[PDB]
Amino acid sequence: MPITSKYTDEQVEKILAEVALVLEKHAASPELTLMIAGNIATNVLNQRVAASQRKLIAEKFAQALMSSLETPKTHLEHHHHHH
Amino acid sequence: MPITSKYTDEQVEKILAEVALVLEKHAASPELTLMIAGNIATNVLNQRVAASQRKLIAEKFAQALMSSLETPKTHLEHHHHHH
Repeated sequence: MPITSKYTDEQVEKILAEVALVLEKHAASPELTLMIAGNIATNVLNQRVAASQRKLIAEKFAQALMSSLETPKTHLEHHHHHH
Repeated sequence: MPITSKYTDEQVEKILAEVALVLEKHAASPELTLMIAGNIATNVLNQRVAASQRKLIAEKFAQALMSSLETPKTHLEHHHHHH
């Protein structure tokens, strides 16, 4: 789903890994971690994203985040080839 | 806003510097940058946050992001002019 710019998938994973490494590198708490993500998006919306895209991409973000909000509620899925 | 943080800004800022450094390091584009933040929040909402605390903390994050979304809010004028 190309709702976001098609960057290299493995690249995204590698970037996430290094970011998570920095979190571990400073023993970042869940709150601190999630607030750090907030700071990231904030800087995007401040000095990086388009003004016109700003509310749309933020809504897209929130909607995606809501649809990525999961729990151990999965019952009879197709395959556990997912993390 | 002093919510969610409570942590030393010295600590937070230096972590942010290293986190953003990884993004600059890999020449992360705006959408990639913000999608990285999304994956971060998602991971937190999966493994780090509590189930009961999940939706609240997610809303908390979104609302904090909306308020950190700094578009031109209410340009002060003294004419009550129409256009």
